[PDB]
Amino acid sequence: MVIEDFALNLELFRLINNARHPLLDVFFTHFAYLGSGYVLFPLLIFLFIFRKEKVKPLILAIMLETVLVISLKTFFNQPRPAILLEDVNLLFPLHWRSFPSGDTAMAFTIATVLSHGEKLHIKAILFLYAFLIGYERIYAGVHFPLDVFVGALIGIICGIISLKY
Repeated sequence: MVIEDFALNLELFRLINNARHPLLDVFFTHFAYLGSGYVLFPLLIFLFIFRKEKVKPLILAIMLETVLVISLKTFFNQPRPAILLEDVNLLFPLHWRSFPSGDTAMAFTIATVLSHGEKLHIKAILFLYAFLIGYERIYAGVHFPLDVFVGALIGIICGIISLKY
């Protein structure tokens, strides 16, 4: 069962993965680090200093999304675009566990928990960051639009669930 092989998913991927430029390649390569788990420890330390009330919600939300993301990654074991499709523009050598996008889920988890109760321009900054991570995964050729949409969905839900608890 390959859930990534429907017309809307493949046509959307081609539109993003083919609209390229060397400056986009550099920007998204530099930007990808902000969607990895390597920002979590630096971020949590700064939260502990300036926004300690957000530390516990973010930790619980990241735990929720991480468990949910690795579970779906293991059960579905979907191929990434470099395996399913031909002539994929690849920025990172990733091939498997496509569904869903963990970087997108974490980024939307960060944006959901940290936007709560904050000024409007802070919400726009965080959710533009989350959007660019999701766009970066498709531009890098390592994810399908289905992976980043569900990943974003997981991140938003787990962030909201954590804020309520």
